[PDB]
Amino acid sequence: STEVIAHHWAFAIFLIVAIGLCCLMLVGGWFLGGRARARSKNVPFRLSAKFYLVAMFFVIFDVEALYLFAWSTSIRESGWVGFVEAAIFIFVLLAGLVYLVRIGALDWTP
Amino acid sequence: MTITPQNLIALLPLLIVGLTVVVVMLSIAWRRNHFLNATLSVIGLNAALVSLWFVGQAGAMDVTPLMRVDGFAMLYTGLVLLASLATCTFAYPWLEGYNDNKDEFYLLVLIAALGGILLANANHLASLFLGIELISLPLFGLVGYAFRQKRSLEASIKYTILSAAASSFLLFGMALVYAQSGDLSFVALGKNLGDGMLNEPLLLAGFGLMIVGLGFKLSLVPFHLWTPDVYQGAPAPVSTFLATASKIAIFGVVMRLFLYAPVGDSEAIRVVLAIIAFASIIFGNLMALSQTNIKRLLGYSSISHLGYLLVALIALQTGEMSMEAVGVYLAGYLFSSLGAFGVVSLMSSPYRGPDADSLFSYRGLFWHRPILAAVMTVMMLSLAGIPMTLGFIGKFYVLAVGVQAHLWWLVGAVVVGSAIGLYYYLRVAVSLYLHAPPSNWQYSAGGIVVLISALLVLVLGVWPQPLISIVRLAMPLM
Amino acid sequence: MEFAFYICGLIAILATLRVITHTNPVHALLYLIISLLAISGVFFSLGAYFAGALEIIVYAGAIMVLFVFVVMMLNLGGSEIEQERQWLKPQVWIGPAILSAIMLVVIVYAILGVNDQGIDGTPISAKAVGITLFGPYVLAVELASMLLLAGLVVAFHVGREE
Amino acid sequence: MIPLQHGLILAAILFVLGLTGLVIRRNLLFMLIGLEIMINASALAFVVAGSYWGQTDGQVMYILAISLAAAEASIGLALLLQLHRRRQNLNIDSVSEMRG
Amino acid sequence: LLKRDPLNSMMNIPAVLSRFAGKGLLLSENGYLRWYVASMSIGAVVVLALLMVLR
Ligand SMILES: CCCCCCCCCCCCCCCCCC(=O)OC[C@H](COP(=O)(O)OCCN)OC(=O)CCCCCCCCCCCCCCCCC
Ligand SMILES: CCCCCCCCCCCCCCCCCC(=O)OC[C@H](COP(=O)(O)OCCN)OC(=O)CCCCCCCCCCCCCCCCC
Ligand SMILES: CCCCCCCCCCCCCCCCCCCC
Ligand SMILES: CCCCCCCCCCCCCC
Repeated sequence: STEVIAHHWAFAIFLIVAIGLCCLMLVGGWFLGGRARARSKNVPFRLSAKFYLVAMFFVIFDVEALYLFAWSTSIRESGWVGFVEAAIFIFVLLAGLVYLVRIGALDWTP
Repeated sequence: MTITPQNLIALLPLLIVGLTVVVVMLSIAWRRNHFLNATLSVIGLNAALVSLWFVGQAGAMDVTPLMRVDGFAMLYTGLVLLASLATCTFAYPWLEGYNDNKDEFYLLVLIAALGGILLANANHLASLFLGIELISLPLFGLVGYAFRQKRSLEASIKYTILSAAASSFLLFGMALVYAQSGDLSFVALGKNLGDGMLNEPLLLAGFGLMIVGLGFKLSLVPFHLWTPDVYQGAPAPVSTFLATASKIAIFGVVMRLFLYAPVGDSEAIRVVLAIIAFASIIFGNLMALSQTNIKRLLGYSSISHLGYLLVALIALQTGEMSMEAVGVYLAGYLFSSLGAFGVVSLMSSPYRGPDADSLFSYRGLFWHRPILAAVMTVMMLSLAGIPMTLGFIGKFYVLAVGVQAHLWWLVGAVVVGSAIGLYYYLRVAVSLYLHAPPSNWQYSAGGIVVLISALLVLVLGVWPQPLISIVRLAMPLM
Repeated sequence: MEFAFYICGLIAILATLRVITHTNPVHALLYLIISLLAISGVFFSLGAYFAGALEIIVYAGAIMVLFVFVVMMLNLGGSEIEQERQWLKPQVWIGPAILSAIMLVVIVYAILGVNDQGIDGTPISAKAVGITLFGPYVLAVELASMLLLAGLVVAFHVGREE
Repeated sequence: MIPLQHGLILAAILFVLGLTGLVIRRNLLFMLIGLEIMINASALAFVVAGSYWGQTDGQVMYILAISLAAAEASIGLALLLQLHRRRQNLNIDSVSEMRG
Repeated sequence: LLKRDPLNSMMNIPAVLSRFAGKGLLLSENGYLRWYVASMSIGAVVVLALLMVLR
């Protein structure tokens, strides 16, 4: 089919021209305009474990999200049995979320 | 394949342990209650152990392509559940001295027991991989539960790094096997070959990488060096669980994989496993000769005992009673390791800091803890394969299986390793009676567990026929 | 279709080689992200569309975000181990390089003797993967939820501040 | 028209590169990075094998593999943070007090 | 000449061999994680080479 190969060429040209466009604006910004020196121009103008905890929770729940992504595109042909399986999955998810909230894992404020 | 109500009846201990995980986690979310959450965990494990009766009444059947439930799966599920119940029982008096959160321990033990049940029922490379991971990751948490201690943190780091490496090795081997075979079911691994072309190079290489991962998990030489450090650094109930349940479940799924796969009777794999079993027996016995730490000594002992079990694995296709020998040996090894590690756990309870694992701390144990010393000397006699112990019955089964299949190098290795084991086990058991310079019902429950283990070891050492008949009843699908 | 496969494979190999030899951790993670993008391109060239989408969504969009997050939290600057460049000394890496080369040679020799009709690259959709996941692989899905729950509990117990 | 051997060889190359990085790096973060490389390579090998046979099982094993990779990366980075808290140093040779 | 029981020492030789072999094998347990990983990869190489030799 020539339609799919035309769309592949269009997608490739889209990505190439977008990347080259931002590269070209960066190059033009670097090249144009005069430069001046100052004494204090070069002068610039421990994080808690909650940061790692939030990122880790995001990673784990994103993996369970991928499982639900796979389920959601084929719900009709998985039937009510697949609904029961995904309901068990989501219940385990919500129980984990309730556990995380209730023990203060998702409480930034003291 | 779909899931039917009778398949759900065959699913019963897995469903009960999962429901226990959810219930205990929601109870922790309600309120942190050590007694209540420990009680809920042991109630769920006991319920799964009881529901094994309904599983047996249901019969042997395939639940999805992933699992097959039979008497073999029931026996290994029962062994895993017994080890988990003992681990919780030893965990409570140890966790009574823990200043941080104690309720997560039982959650991790329950999830690891779920992985053990999955490995008991596994009929597929997917379920084997998932069961191994489901055992290992809660053990990453449990080994480093007292992560403020440097030994527990170091053991957790070592176990996590090496188990991730072994899991990647096992998954790469599974992928190579799948690339050769085109099916991840156990019975299809080598089925698409004929006319004496079983030794396909990619299939053998994939099975070798799986051997790397599984032999890490079973502490088999040369994937064994983690064992004394992780055994010593872990908390003592965690050491109990890691010595019993993880090893038993992984060896059971290895048993089933080598029974069902047509490439399991390949001569190259048999010779490689013979070399591994020989080296495991000799090395694990030799390294435990001069151990002043009881947990490290039990780690090297575990290496040697898994070598004996692998010797029984090698004669799977040659002889007729290899699976029966493995079942009898694993029951005896579970009871002996439960007693020994439980005495260590009760001597380290409550948690105060460094573990009581020096042999000088167990020197003269009889003069203040006589029952614990009697239990520990019974377990040292059992792990040495001394008669009127179940360990001797297991060793006799291993020797009979090796003699039937004419594995004379392995038989001689078992004899030599038994002599070396005699030296160091007798050293521990007689140091118990030399001269050297609690008060709640959960500690009494742990003492009752180790006493019952000692009584079972002695009684089934004298009279092994009930255990033999039970193991002969628990047979897989041929 | 094979043009993309070979170029993405070469890019992934080169980026991984830059990863395991680099000094700056953020730069090493950036090369790792590049290698994961190339591996996703490999997945898309083989027809495994869901695998490539998850390779960028989850591997190159969640897990390495966590690695980058931890590195940025630790403020890894002029570390003494970082400054030494011990892994760049021949006497440190020449042994493991020979060991990995021997393992690669053995695995490649095993690979070259397998039956190969070629990969047609017919797209196996996310819909078929979802059908398989909630059909024959239902127990895998539920016990994977349990596995990630175990990871969550362990990482909360260990990575707390207190 | 992609040979299965070429995809398997690419996966093996990535696997041994990750193993080399795991062995030669004293810093625990680069050890975890090498572990991520090896598990990603094994998952790639499963995807290649599934694509050769025209089956969803390769991508299902990929999904299980990356679930393991995510949870293991979470645990390993928690342990790395604990090591940095209690040691102020990520040298893995320092965690060696248990031996013999 | 015999008062030291030479046959007893000749039969005690395997005990000193076991002691020496155990002391030599305990050198591998140096406590280093990177060596444990390297030994796992060495064992992988040995297992794979043995399987390809006896295929
Ligand atoms: C405080 C609360 C305490 C609660 C109690 C806790 C402790 C007690 C736990 C009890 C657990 C009972 C488990 C019972 C399993 C067997 C049930 C059964 O009826 O099995 C029969 C069945 C074969 O017989 P049939 O019914 O004819 O088979 C039809 C199916 N084709 O048999 C089979 O199919 C296989 C039979 C063998 C399966 C293994 C046995 C169960 C697990 C044992 C683990 C320990 C073994 C070692 C120790 C033995 C000590 C004697
Ligand atoms: C140019 C020379 C090199 C320059 C330096 C490197 C630049 C990047 C090179 C890699 C990315 C582009 C590779 C070339 C893709 C060209 C399109 C293509 O091959 O399309 C064929 C096929 C279309 O799909 P299908 O329906 O199967 O069609 C088969 C024919 N009917 O396509 C497919 O099936 C899959 C299409 C490719 C996969 C998606 C894109 C992946 C991009 C990954 C980038 C990784 C990071 C790169 C970093 C570079 C700098 C270090
Ligand atoms: C401070 C301690 C550091 C320990 C570093 C350990 C590095 C191990 C390197 C092993 C190199 C092996 C080289 C090949 C050996 C021959 C082939 C395999 C065995 C047959
Ligand atoms: C350390 C253990 C040594 C055991 C030696 C056993 C030797 C067996 C030889 C069998 C020869 C069979 C010829 C057909």
